[PDB]
Amino acid sequence: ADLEDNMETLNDNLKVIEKADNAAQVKDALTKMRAAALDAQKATPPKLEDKSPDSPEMKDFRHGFDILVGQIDDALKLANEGKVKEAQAAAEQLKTTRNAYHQKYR
Ligand code: HEM
Repeated sequence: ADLEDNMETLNDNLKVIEKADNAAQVKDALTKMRAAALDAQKATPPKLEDKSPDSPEMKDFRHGFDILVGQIDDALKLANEGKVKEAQAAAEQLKTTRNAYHQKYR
C-alpha cells in the first residue's frame, strides 16, 4: 500500500481501539496498525524525496516506525493478558509518536 493509505489505516484502527469493548477488537486493531506501520516504513515521504535513501533524515523517518511498532507491541502484550483498559490507555502514547514524527516529516 502507499504511504497515504497506510496512514489512513493507522487512523482507522486508533479510533477502533478508543471505542473498543473487548480484547479481540483491541488486539485485531493493534495487529493491523503494526502491519501498516511496517508497510509505511519502506516509503519515501514527499518532504524527503530529494534526500538520499540512506541519509540520516531517512534513517530517522524509518526509526519513527520502529518506535511505533515497539509501542504497539507493548499495548498488544497488555491486551493479550486481559488488561484491556490498560492497553487502551497505553495506545494513547502512539499519539505522542504521531505528533513528534508528523512535526518533522508531514
Ligand atoms: C498512530 C500513529 C499515526 C497516525 C494515526 C497517523 C495518521 C496519519 C494521517 C491520517 C495522515 C494523513 C493522510 C492520509 O492518510 O490520507 C498522515 C500523514 C503522514 N504521516 Fe502519519 N500517522 C501516524 C504516525 C506517523 C509516523 C510515526 C510517521 C513517520 C515516521 C508518519 C508520517 C507521515 C507522513 C510523512 C505523512 C504525509 C504523507 C503524504 O503527504 O503523502 N506518521 N498520518
